[PDB]
Amino acid sequence: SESQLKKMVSKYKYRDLTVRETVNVITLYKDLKPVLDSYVFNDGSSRELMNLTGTIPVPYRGNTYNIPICLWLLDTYPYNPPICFVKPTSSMTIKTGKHVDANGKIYLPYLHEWKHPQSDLLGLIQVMIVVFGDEPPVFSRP
Amino acid sequence: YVEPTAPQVL
Repeated sequence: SESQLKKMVSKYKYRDLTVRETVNVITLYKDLKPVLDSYVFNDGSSRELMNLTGTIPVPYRGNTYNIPICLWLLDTYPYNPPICFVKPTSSMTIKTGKHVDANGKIYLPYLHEWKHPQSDLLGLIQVMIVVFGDEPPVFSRP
Repeated sequence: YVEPTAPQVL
């Protein structure tokens, strides 16, 4: 709902933008949920940031998988890219690669060259579904 | 509710 969301991002720099993009991706991707949770920065501090967490559908060789991810929105959003992770369940393992480290953090050209209004969440997820579709970031263990 | 899934390790 537009109301509950507006309250979550109370302490955001650009709330009107952040919510409208948020509403759009949650609509299109029914299984991504907005959530508050403390993020720990490189310095050691903890701000309470919104986290679009859930799964996205990703075709991989004839089969569609629900790849689990985390999209951390900084409070300066949309003028900085989200901080993106894959969130492997305990039965999955992270496939390390060019776009993924062992902590599950995602690295993409789209994130690097992020620029508002040129870039937004919907665009990022579109790209993700392509990158993971070619090279899955997570695999299920035997 | 959807369960997360990933391709099986071969």
